[PDB]
Amino acid sequence: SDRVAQLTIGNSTITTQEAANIIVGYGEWPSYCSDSDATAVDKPTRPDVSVNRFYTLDTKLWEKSSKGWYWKFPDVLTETGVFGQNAQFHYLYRSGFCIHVQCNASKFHQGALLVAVLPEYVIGTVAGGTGTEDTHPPYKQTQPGADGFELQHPYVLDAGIPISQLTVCPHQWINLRTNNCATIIVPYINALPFDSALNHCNFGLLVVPISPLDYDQGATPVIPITITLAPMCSEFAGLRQAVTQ
Amino acid sequence: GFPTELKPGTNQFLTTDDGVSAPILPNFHPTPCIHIPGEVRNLLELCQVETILEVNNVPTNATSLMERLRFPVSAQAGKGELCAVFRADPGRNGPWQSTLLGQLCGYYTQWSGSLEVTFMFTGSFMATGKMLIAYTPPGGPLPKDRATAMLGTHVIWDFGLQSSVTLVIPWISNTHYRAHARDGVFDYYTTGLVSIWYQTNYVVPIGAPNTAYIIALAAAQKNFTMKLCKDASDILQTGTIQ
Amino acid sequence: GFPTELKPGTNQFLTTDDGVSAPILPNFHPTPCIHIPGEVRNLLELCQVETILEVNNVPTNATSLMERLRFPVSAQAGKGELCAVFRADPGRNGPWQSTLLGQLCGYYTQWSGSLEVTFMFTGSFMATGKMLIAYTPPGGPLPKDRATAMLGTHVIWDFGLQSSVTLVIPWISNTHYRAHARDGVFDYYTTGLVSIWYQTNYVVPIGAPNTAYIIALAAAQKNFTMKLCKDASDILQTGTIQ
Amino acid sequence: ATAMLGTHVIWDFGLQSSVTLVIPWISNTHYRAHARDGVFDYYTTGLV
Amino acid sequence: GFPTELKPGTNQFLTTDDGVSAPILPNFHPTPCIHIPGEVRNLLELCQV
Amino acid sequence: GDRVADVIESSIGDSVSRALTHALPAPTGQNTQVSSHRLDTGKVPALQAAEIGASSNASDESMIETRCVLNSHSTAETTLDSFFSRAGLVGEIDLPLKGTTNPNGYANWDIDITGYAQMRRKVELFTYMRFDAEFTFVACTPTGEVVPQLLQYMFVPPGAPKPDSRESLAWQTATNPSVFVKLSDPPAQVSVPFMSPASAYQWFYDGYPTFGEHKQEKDLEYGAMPNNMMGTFSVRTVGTSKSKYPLVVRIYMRMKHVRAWIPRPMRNQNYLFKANPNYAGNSIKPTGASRTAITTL
Amino acid sequence: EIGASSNASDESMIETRCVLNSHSTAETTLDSFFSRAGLVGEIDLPLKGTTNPNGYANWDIDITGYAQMRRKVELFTYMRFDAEFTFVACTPTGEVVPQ
Amino acid sequence: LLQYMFVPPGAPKPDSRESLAWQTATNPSVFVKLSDPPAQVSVPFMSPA
Amino acid sequence: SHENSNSATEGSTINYTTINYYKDSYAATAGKQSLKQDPDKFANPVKDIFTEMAAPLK
Amino acid sequence: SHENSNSATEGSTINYTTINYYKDSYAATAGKQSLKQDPDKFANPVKDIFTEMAAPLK
Ligand SMILES: CCCCCCCCCCCCC/C=C\[C@H](O)[C@H](N)CO
Ligand SMILES: CCCCCCCCCCCCC/C=C\[C@H](O)[C@H](N)CO
Repeated sequence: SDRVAQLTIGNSTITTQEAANIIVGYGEWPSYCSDSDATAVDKPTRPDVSVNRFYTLDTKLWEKSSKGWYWKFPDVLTETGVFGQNAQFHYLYRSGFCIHVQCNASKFHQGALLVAVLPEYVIGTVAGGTGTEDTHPPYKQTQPGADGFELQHPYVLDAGIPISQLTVCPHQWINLRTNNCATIIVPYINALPFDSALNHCNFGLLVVPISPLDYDQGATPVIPITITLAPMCSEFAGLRQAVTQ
Repeated sequence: GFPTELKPGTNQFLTTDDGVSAPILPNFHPTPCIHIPGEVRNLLELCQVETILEVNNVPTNATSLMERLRFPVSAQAGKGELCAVFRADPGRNGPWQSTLLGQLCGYYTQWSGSLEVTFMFTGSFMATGKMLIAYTPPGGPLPKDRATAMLGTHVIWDFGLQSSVTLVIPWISNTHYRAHARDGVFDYYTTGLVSIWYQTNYVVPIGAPNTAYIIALAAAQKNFTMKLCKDASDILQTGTIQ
Repeated sequence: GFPTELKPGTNQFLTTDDGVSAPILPNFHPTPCIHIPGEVRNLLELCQVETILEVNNVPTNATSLMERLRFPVSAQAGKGELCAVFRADPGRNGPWQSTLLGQLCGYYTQWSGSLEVTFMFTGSFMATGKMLIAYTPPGGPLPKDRATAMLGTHVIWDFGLQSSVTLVIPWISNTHYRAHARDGVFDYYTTGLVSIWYQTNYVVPIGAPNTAYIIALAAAQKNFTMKLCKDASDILQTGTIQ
Repeated sequence: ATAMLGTHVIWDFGLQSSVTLVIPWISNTHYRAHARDGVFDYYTTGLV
Repeated sequence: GFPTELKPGTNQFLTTDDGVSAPILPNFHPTPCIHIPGEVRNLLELCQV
Repeated sequence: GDRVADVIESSIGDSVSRALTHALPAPTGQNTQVSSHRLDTGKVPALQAAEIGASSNASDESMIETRCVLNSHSTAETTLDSFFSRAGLVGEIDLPLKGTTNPNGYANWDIDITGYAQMRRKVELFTYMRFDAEFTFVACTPTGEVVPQLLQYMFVPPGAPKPDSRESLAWQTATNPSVFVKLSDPPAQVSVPFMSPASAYQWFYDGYPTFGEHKQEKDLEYGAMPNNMMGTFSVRTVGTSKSKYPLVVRIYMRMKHVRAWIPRPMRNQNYLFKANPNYAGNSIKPTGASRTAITTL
Repeated sequence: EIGASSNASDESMIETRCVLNSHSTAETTLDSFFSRAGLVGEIDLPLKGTTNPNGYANWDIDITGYAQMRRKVELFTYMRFDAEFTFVACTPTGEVVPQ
Repeated sequence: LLQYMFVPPGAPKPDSRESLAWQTATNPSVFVKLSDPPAQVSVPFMSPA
Repeated sequence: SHENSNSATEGSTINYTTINYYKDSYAATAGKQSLKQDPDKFANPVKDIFTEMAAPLK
Repeated sequence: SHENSNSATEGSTINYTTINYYKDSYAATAGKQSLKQDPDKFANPVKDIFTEMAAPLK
């Protein structure tokens, strides 16, 4: 009665029989932009069900040596379904998200992933190793798209900050002996009421194994982690031709 | 002696400090103020008056400067040809510098609001035509053709007794205010583009000129405001003014 | 001229002095504040959020740093063996430096309150076990055996569906506040020790790993407060930041 | 990825052995005649 | 600028002057005072022992 | 007018942010209530489930037998303003005579507080911050000496002309705010408002400032936030001829009327560059002190 | 041709949403714009010089000698106001002397 | 020109006239000249006792 | 206070709120102006006013 | 006083008590903040709240 759950939105329904409750980031639900916070004057389009549904974008394989991955929002969806289309024809976009990371195993496997949401996840480089070179991450590393991107130095989140303190961000854990998924709901986070779904990534999703995957020889070794997400309260404005970047 | 303690700032002369300072002429009463027409109270009053936009900012020889004040239209080949384009950025280098709006805009760091450009057709009375004028919000590059241009905010102008038409450039921004846009990172604050296309064609009967001009007037809408008073980019002085 | 007399302090610039100083931009109104989720009001709000405690602070090579985030447990020999230990001093060098609590703690000279450490077992579902976790108040040296450890404040953890267990480190101090403890006389302000022992054993059936990890999360209780704002011990800069 | 854009259900194995996929009535016409290859493919319901 | 005129004494540091001076630690609240026996209030109390 | 049911019962447009939590007054630390032994089944405060993502709710009273303690310990010093409203170094400007940098008698400092670690690390604890600020300018010769020299400090907002010489016409300062002060005077000090076009300055912007292909050349612009670029601060000796003395100006900033959103992990690797989280990949150090064994001190 | 500016509003040219605009118009008032001190005069008192080697100087009050200021005022034809004058003196190197 | 800085126990102690500690981002510091009147401040009761 | 009314804006259609310490009001601070505007004076100084919706010339 | 409302914390859910001598409120002192806190926002942002006494997962 808390281990079992069902998420239905749009024409998509998700189930789980081993849940660990739901986190509502920063203790707040996605809402539409108010007439007093708003600044742009054009009447927005709120496509509803065609874009506020569950998109299942990726699957990574968890290995005894995996480092961890991250995806950027809304970058992951800008080229998918009706949502991607609206994000392209419009300058302005705002929305919330319901994230559902899935990973099941067996009662004989073990391991724990940390699933967190980090607003304004700015990536850094190793500065030529020595730290004397002012290098910067390439577009494909900052907006990895749907395939996400593997962390090079998980301990400092590839940004000079301790992953040990990452729990200060909305999160959940997928500890195999306990659950098989994390569900986090995120409201719009920005200093503006609207923004470009192309130039700016409001937050990054991180999935990092903190307690390594393990099992005896003979148990299924292919342990996938799948990413499913649904935009919520999607609003768009500033219409023109489609643009991909 | 009443105990006081001096704090940092003491003795500084801040040019914008609004203070009190000794009157040099005690009991002096100024000449009274008679009525004078045209008193202005706020610069925004002036930002709503249309002034000429130099869309045709190409000629530079002294004898052709008057030509920047108007651009042409003429009979075409019916391919929805492009007539002219320009950036909507009011505080940016370009056509807007000819307008008082753009000028006053230079004395402020940030602005917010909708803009309007009214086009007046000055052809003969026998000339007809329909034009498609489009505002292309940020992110969309210069429309390659009229079909692309059409997906943005636009107005279709029909020539008739009403010589003019108004294109509203609605405030469509992510931020509440925009700083002056210029090449580089500040292109972030760009407003977008305006493109003018032939919707049909400039048609005229026998005996009327095949070329006519359009004059563009621009100003700001009533939701328009400015913030952060700064010095303008131009200083109209070379050496000492004698 | 109204008679005043200047007192000592005059002209000094005290970095923490809360005063008034001339506004550079008269009549300037800031951009309005829209709603933004996650507003924090007091640092104590953050001191109650559990962050990972690096109990296993031994590995130092880049490629093994992730290992400090968790410590192990495995099948033993039934002698109530010791699993791990660490000082409870939150503002002292050691495991606590990995926690945000320890970090924020560095910006204050004194603190007071109870603490809590929650341990999450990440073994397979088939693994069972009972552990004895004990907080040893000041004065008691590192327990030589589980029998000694047991005389202090402790919790006996049974593995089951509830993956985690919480050890409360109650505020037990002679003074109302503690300053940061460190070797030397300031060891006076030490909080004490935490020891983890096998109450029974880590049992697992055929087919399940013989080694599993525990993750420790730590934060402060609601009676926790900090005093005397100071600069932290670390300065993350070598030469000039360019 | 393509399949996912349509109406779907994500099934998690657990004590509840079963899961139900609803195939909602989504048709242009009020009734459908039996669909079969050819023009009557007009009345097709779709795919699972 | 409100008109003032400085008088003699200005800038002196009188060791017995009872004045106000800027607090270095804003919003700092001291450790509370528990009860302690033997509080003395006036030296005369001691001159009678 | 609306008529079809789904439209009527639609929640599309709800602008109220349903909030699951709310702030309560907390002037002092919490008190401890008396507690006695409990020998019950079903009741298990000690056991938690961290996977959920919430911190342990177990209190002292439920884990040991507690006495009563009236806690009057103040929580006032940990408020944003208490923590941030303390002036700290954010800028240093050199005006040497015979030099490689500013031998021309003036200097332009792009307002960026990320040049100094102490201050930088504090602010970066949050993602978004809104506040007013008090600036204090401390000037002297390189030996810490005071000389009878007159300076002019001018705030040059973005778009205003930047002085290019000690004699630039820009120094007329007809509209910009300027401060004329002597080194002999106490340090100059002013108040500045919240000037961003955004509702808050943000120490971290995960994005690009412009549209287009983001090729190698334009990668230096990743994370560039115009909303944080408040302008330039220019200083000059006030004269036509060069100043007789070399100078240094230290800029101190004290935040006030502060508001912050979205706390984040605190920097644990040395800073290398302004506005850019780059860290030395070869010197990745653990957050804190280390030991030889987990079973030893 | 009439001589008036366009009365067309946003609402009538496109479908607009509602926006509660609280953007202040205070900074564009005459005093906000003009009540900021600026350079209007410069006077030289050199020792051995061609101009004022006699120890004094007369400056005919005229603010049109400097462009920044001049351009602002000339935006209007007529102006009435009070003024605050500030005199900053020093040697040509920006030095302070006991004079 | 001098700088006086209060360094509470636990805060980093300057080891040179150029120590980074002098940034004084959180500690209270007083900048004053010898030519100025003597600096003067108020301090609270800071013991944990 | 009880001072002279010698300010340049005495008898103005806008209310100022200022500070002063001298018998002459022109010594007072700039203060806060009143926020009224009259664009029409310049943007729409026509005798017979026309509507937005209408055709300007009829 | 009768000043401008240009402080960075205008329209804040906490009451400040400050001092000022200028028409612009951002010039005012830092003052005293209100002492409210909302830990749950970060420590307990769960949808379905569970009790201490209960077993978190059921
Ligand atoms: C008389 C002139 C005084 C100079 C006035 C300086 C005003 C500066 C406003 C403070 C802005 C806060 C700092 C903002 C951003 C950071 O420094 C960096 N740009 C972040 O990348
Ligand atoms: C103690 C003496 C202080 C000097 C007092 C100067 C008072 C000057 C009154 C300001 C007059 C405004 C400027 C008037 C006219 C322009 O400068 C030009 N003449 C226009 O051609």
